[PDB]
Amino acid sequence: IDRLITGRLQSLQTYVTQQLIRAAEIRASANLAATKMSECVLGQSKRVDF
Amino acid sequence: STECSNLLLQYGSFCTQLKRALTGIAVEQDKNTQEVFAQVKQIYKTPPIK
Repeated sequence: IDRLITGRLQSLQTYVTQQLIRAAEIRASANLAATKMSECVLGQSKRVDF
Repeated sequence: STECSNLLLQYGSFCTQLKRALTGIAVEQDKNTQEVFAQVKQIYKTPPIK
């Protein structure tokens, strides 16, 4: 039972770490989307290819 | 080693996960190189007179 507990804890910690990295990437994309909504929908943009 | 490989098969899909993450890292670097330099549609040429 100790061996199985150690294996399942390692697997679940790996899942949590990968979820944290994906959440950071998704938050960066959401910040970019919020900036695009604030600058291009609510006004006219002078930035090239933004 | 056959015995170590058969003992490694008793573990989970860890080495499928670590192989899948590094492939996603390696594919991402080509996207990084493509996003920066390949912004121009046609390969322009300069005139001979400079």
